Amino acid sequence: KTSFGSLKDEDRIFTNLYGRHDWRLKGAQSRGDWYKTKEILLKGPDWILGEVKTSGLRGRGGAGFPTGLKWSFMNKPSDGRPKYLVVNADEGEPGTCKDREIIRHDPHKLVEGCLVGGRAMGARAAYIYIRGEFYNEASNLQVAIREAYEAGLIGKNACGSGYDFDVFVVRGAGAYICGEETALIESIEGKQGKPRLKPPFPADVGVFGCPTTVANVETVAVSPTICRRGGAWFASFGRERNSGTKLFNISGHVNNPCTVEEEMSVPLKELIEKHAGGVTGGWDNLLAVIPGGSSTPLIPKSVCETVLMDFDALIQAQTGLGTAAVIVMDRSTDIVKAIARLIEFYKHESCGQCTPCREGVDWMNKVMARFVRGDARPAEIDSLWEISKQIEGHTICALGDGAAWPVQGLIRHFRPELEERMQRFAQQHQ
Amino acid sequence: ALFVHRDTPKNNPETPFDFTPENYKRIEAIVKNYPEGHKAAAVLPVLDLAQRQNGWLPISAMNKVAEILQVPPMRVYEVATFYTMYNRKPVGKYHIQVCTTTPCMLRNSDSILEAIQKKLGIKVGETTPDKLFTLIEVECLGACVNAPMVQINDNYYEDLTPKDIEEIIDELKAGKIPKPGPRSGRFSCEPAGGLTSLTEPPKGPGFGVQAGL
Amino acid sequence: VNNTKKWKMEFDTRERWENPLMGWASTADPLSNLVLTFSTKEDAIAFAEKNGWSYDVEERKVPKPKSKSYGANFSWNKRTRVSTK
Ligand SMILES: NC(=O)C1=CN([C@@H]2O[C@H](COP(=O)(O)OP(=O)(O)OC[C@H]3O[C@@H](n4cnc5c(N)ncnc54)[C@H](O)[C@@H]3O)[C@@H](O)[C@H]2O)C=CC1
Ligand SMILES: Cc1cc2nc3c(=O)[nH]c(=O)nc-3n(C[C@H](O)[C@H](O)[C@H](O)COP(=O)(O)O)c2cc1C
Ligand code: SF4
Ligand code: FES
Repeated sequence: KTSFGSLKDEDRIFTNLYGRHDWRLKGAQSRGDWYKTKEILLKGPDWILGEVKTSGLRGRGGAGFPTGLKWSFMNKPSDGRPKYLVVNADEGEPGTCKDREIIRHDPHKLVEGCLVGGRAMGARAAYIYIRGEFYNEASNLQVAIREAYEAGLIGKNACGSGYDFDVFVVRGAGAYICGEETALIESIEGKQGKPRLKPPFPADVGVFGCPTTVANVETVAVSPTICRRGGAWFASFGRERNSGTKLFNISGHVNNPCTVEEEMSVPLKELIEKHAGGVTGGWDNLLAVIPGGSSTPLIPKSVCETVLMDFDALIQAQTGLGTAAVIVMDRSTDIVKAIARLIEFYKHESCGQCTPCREGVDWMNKVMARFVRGDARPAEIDSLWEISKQIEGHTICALGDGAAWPVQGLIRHFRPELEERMQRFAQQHQ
Repeated sequence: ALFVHRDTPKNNPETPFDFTPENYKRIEAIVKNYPEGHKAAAVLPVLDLAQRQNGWLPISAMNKVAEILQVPPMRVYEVATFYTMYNRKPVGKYHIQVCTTTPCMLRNSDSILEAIQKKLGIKVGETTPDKLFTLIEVECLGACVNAPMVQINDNYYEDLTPKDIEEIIDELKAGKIPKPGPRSGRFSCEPAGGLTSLTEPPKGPGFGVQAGL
Repeated sequence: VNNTKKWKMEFDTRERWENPLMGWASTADPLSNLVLTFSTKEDAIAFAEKNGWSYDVEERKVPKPKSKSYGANFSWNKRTRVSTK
């Protein structure tokens, strides 16, 4: 296959995305969920790991680590400690609002994904760390999990397979850093949401000290559909090492901002002009696109014309795929004000633990607050670049990376706009 | 806005705080979710419960959470100052939270922020003198395709205009309850000009299931 | 730890008293500021014995090696968990 996009409704994993069907158990069983789950449990851990490795599923959290290789880190006998799946459901990324839709509209799919994932890794229970601001989504998911316990689908003797598996839901308390997997583990453990250092990886020392796999809602919820439809079905979409379907959140300056499930390697222009109703004012009104939520660098209109929305074609576009959250910015946008609001987000959501992020993200926000007004001189641009290069890869987690990267994208694609901002400040103030 | 504590007569360790017996049963249900020897993992839910009974957190809810979970009180103070939901000051009865990050700012969230400000007569960070509305400005609330949006205590109000948010504030003042949804024509997150996908019926159980299963 | 690398020879402190005019530290010990640097213990012992100085030697106290584990901060059943980080 060469061209991608135009995914059919028979090939969607997230049917009832929009809330148009019943989210509860009789609605979920009538759409394909909880079908032959006992056989998927009884065929073993290694079969499910082989199905996920066959499917080419990468980590839907945003980094794209191979999900089969990630879950196979738990494929080892116990040492007295229990083993845990932990489903990351914080989703604090600006641009990204898809896991809210999975929890709110396909909740039993996430429960069956917890069961299949925890069976594959030999886990004892699931901890769905939902964001605390998603309160109605959390109670939605708890009504679904009560339906799953009362139907005998989870808990003692889950799906009649003799396998015991609980599903716990822990609400957050309003910290974006608690979406990072070790900081999420620390937030589950009743501590400050501050990221641990790696090693130890959570497969060795995770939640409570136990072996633990933290995985996103989307990479967990597609796993029963991979185990039913097959690995070759999920590997049939997208390019090689870019396999599957993906939920996209096209927001910003489009006519119809929406969440839509789509084939993996779809072009960005086709996706925006097909599902979002195009950019407000036409495609020539396009200035920039942040392709995968705020952690990825923006790309200008000359890159957005032919770019494919998977991992490797966005690495080649010197950005990242991320959460596949498309933030569209038209020609009327004060783009330095938007990136400075974004760096302001990154200093308000930064847990203060290690030196480069705690100091340099506030120092970058002060530089960006002067760059919006133009109250600077152009030699501070490259200086700002070096400040980002003193945060990138010098931090504990990648929030420092995810704050250095928008600054790098803004400088790299809009240095002339910064310079004319500052020189018109200099002419009308000096 | 501070992260130190000073003992006022309305916020001190002699301020009365105690859970209700139904809240003690809820706390026991929370504690039973975690392994034995890791009761400290119930610091974040129970303290949030102490915000749901009281509306905010004096320094008697933090010490009561520290007492009933057998954790040091500084380890509860850290959680109560780290996380942005724990109101360490008494907020109003309707805590309006406007998202002003970049995907909501691109779709003109400042118009709704100024609409709430001139509607209620307060600015960002203040409370109306009848103790009914606290307006603060929050980060990305996870409703980006429904931009712009606000949050009122549990409830997202999405796809908003200044007229819609004036209507919501008018029916919060009227003693009713508003509908937590997008105030535009759409329902949750779909394209507004019709469904661009998921128009076909869902295929039901047994569709495309591979053999040997 | 760069000041723990070499051996040092000093002497016993004698009386320092108050200057009646200014309150300055008056001394009568010429060897009160004499600190000698040696690479090994035996060089310092040989230099003290050569000059007729009666000496006492304190052995080099290196710190014994520690056992450091970052994952020990987050154990399952041991007391070595950190209560916060
Ligand atoms: N979904 C969201 O709301 C957000 C997503 N992100 C995305 O998250 C990414 C950065 O997050 P991180 O998890 O810090 O980055 P990533 O480098 O570390 O790690 C992803 C996963 O791979 C696993 N892994 C990688 N190498 C491993 C090894 N050698 N052994 C064991 N496990 C290994 C980690 O355990 C982790 O679960 C970015 O791509 C960013 O776009 C960032 C912010 C918010
Ligand atoms: C600062 C930061 C915040 C993150 N927030 C989330 C999040 O909210 N939700 C999520 O699924 N992953 C988030 N991640 C990615 C996780 O580290 C982790 O990769 C993911 O939760 C699970 O791995 P997966 O991609 O295989 O699903 C975040 C990473 C960082 C560095
Ligand atoms: S880089 Fe920032 S977000 Fe990460 S551990 Fe350090 S202070 Fe926390
Ligand atoms: S940007 Fe306002 S909800 Fe995400």
